[PDB]
Amino acid sequence: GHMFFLNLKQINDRFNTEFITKFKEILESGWYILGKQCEKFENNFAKYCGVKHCIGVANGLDALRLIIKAYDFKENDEIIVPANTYIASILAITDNKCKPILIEPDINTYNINPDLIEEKITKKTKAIMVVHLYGQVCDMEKIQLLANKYNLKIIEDCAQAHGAIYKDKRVGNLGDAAGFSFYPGANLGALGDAGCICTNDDNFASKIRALANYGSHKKYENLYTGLNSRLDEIQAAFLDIKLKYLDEDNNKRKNIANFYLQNIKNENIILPSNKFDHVWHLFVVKTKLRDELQHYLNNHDIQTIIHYPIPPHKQKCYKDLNHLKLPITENIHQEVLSLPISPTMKENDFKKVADILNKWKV
Amino acid sequence: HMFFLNLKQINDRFNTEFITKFKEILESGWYILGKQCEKFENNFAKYCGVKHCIGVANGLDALRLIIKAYDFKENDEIIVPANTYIASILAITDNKCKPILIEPDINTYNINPDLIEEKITKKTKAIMVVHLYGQVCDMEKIQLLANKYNLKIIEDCAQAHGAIYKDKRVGNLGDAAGFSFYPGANLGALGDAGCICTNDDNFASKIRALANYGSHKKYENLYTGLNSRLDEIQAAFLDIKLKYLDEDNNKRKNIANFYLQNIKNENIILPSNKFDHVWHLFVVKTKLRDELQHYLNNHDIQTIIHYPIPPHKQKCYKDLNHLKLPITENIHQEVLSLPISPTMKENDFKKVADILNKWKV
Ligand SMILES: Cc1ncc(COP(=O)(O)O)c(/C=N/[C@@H]2[C@@H](O)[C@@H](OP(=O)(O)OP(=O)(O)OC[C@H]3O[C@@H](n4cc(C)c(=O)[nH]c4=O)C[C@@H]3O)O[C@H](C)[C@H]2O)c1O
Ligand SMILES: Cc1ncc(COP(=O)(O)O)c(/C=N/[C@@H]2[C@@H](O)[C@@H](OP(=O)(O)OP(=O)(O)OC[C@H]3O[C@@H](n4cc(C)c(=O)[nH]c4=O)C[C@@H]3O)O[C@H](C)[C@H]2O)c1O
Ligand SMILES: [Cl-]
Ligand code: NA
Repeated sequence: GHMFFLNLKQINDRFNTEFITKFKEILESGWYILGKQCEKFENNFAKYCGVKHCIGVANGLDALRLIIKAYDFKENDEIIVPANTYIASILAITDNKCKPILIEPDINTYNINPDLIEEKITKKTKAIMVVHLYGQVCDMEKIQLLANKYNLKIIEDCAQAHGAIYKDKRVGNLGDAAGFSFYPGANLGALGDAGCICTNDDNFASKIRALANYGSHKKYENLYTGLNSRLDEIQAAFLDIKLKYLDEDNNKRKNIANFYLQNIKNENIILPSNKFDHVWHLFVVKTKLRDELQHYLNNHDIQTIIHYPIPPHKQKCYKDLNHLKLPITENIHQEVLSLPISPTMKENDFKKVADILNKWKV
Repeated sequence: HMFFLNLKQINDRFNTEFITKFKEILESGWYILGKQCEKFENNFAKYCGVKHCIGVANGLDALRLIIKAYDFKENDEIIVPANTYIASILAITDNKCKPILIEPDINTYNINPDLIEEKITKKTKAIMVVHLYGQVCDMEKIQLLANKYNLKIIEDCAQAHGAIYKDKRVGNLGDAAGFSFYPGANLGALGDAGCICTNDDNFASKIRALANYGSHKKYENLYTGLNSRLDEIQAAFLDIKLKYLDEDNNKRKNIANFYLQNIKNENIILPSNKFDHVWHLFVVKTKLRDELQHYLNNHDIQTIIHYPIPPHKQKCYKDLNHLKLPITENIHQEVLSLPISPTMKENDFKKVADILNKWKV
């Protein structure tokens, strides 16, 4: 009777018979890499997102690295990016020897404040990486206009936001290219590492396929210096099984999130009231007594994880960014904690979380 | 047709254990960095006779991460065979190091140790040896050069799982080793897979971190790392098959001996095994290579070339295209790989040799 932050066994148990059937199918095929399962999943995910092309790759960090690589930007080219995202977003930029330009989020969305972007555009700016953090779509309209004004690419980091909708389009189809994680804890999660890239652009999709296959378009030839970043047939099959339920799963997460938003009332806690569509990958509360809170919940047998306690600019791997004054970002990092949420989470369990938080006197 | 490498035949031996372990993983609810990875790494370490194994995502990553971990300066030089698979070279260029390409010995298909020293400079930091097609490289002189010049030895073991040199396995012949477990490798996964082996405690720890976003500890990033991990599922399939690896290699040894004792065609140069050879690939050499591939295909025998375009001649490496590497070039024009796999049937290998003997040009 410890309540786990995210019980993947529970989430995945509904599909066990299907997983096994597809695994046996793959065994029958004797094809485990770049086969029918990958094609099939790609086609179905591209349809889900409303895009022309989907390329399965190895994980969500590789998805962003590849996208950036394929644009073939110059050394020290600038990519604008929220300061409060998960570090992988920044790793993708610096791996490619681009310079990240870190922008404060809006305190009431946790996503990049669009009104703070233009002042930081320079003649070296080549792209804006938006991140739909925690499951909430970014307010894209201003960002798309800005990108057009200054001839910049929009790269969406969709790792946290599978299926969210801005006005008339899905996340994934709000920019020039989109990277997804299908890490097992994602809203659409694999049974292993996995990711993809989405795009409408024919040439970019062909370049990405090559770049993810050693740089080889054609057996024996390497047009580019590429890398090995592929989505295994088995993970593709698992993903495709689960994709048929993703809209349903997300709406169920919405139901749970709305219960929390409506039932948790504590002067010590700021709830993540959404300003745009939110698929609630993470249900993030904010409190001045965050470490006290995590211990309190642990004492009542409720497991929590912080997303996140150290922001990228303050990591030891980025000592050249440590000086940056980003107080909204820093404050968020000091105050946030994520509460358990999943599409299969039991009523007793979410009822318990709300009740226990309401009783909390700090 | 006869397939070049029939992975269904190779993997069928293990279906019931694969499905059992798959179900075990499902029951565990854990798919990344769990007990299956730990177990496989511990066993593969024991198998190579090394202290540490780090499961990573594929053989290129394995090499990229070893070089990344050394923290070489831009344009630092890495000595490497000119005739290896391009991924060996990609690992070096990805790290902004300069590949210094050395001709192989025609009698080994491996880097000629006698051609190394003359290419060492103040910028040389490493030698990447490749144990090509399954044969261990003649390390005696390479180790002496590495000691003399304070160079790292990086082994690319993607084609030579389990090969032996003196008292040691490939993987334990240098500072650090990368392996592929791509499904066609002598130990193959059902998906992309790799590992790194080393004896150095600090380096092993650094590699773990660098392959997990640069994080040693949850929430913290010491290094600007990558995501390159060996899935639980794959680790489990690997560990099931590892118990049969020496047996599988010996089955290859048998087929290669059949070929060697039975193919007698003046148009074909057969491979030799000067040192231990696990025969990942059984590479013949002819001036009429395209002709032979087509002839074999007419006779329902599938073959692949390893390889027909060398790294320096590739479009991606335009700045290398002018390099004069005639031994490597001639090998690329003339080599063809024959079907060999541990489960290959007697009638199939007999047919390959009979058909080669009948090739009359
Ligand atoms: C904005 C953004 N961009 C790019 C990326 C990069 O994508 P990637 O390369 O695919 O990681 C991320 C990754 N983002 C996530 C990141 O948010 C973080 O998430 P986390 O919630 O801290 O992850 P976790 O604690 O490992 O797992 C969450 C829960 O799930 C349980 N679990 C987990 C596993 C693996 C299991 O097998 N069984 C379980 O029961 C344990 C936990 O309760 O770390 C991950 C490793 C990244 O993939 C991102 O947020
Ligand atoms: C020295 C050296 N260093 C680093 C590396 C990099 O390692 P990596 O990143 O793990 O690839 C290699 C890779 N080396 C190999 C390289 O030699 C080459 O091998 P190849 O024999 O041309 O490979 P292939 O034709 O894709 O597969 C071989 C046969 O297996 C059949 N098959 C294959 C698959 C995937 C399947 O699912 N089912 C099948 O039935 C088809 C073919 O008949 O290309 C591969 C992609 C690399 O992993 C190397 O040789
Ligand atoms: Cl004929
Ligand atoms: Na993988």
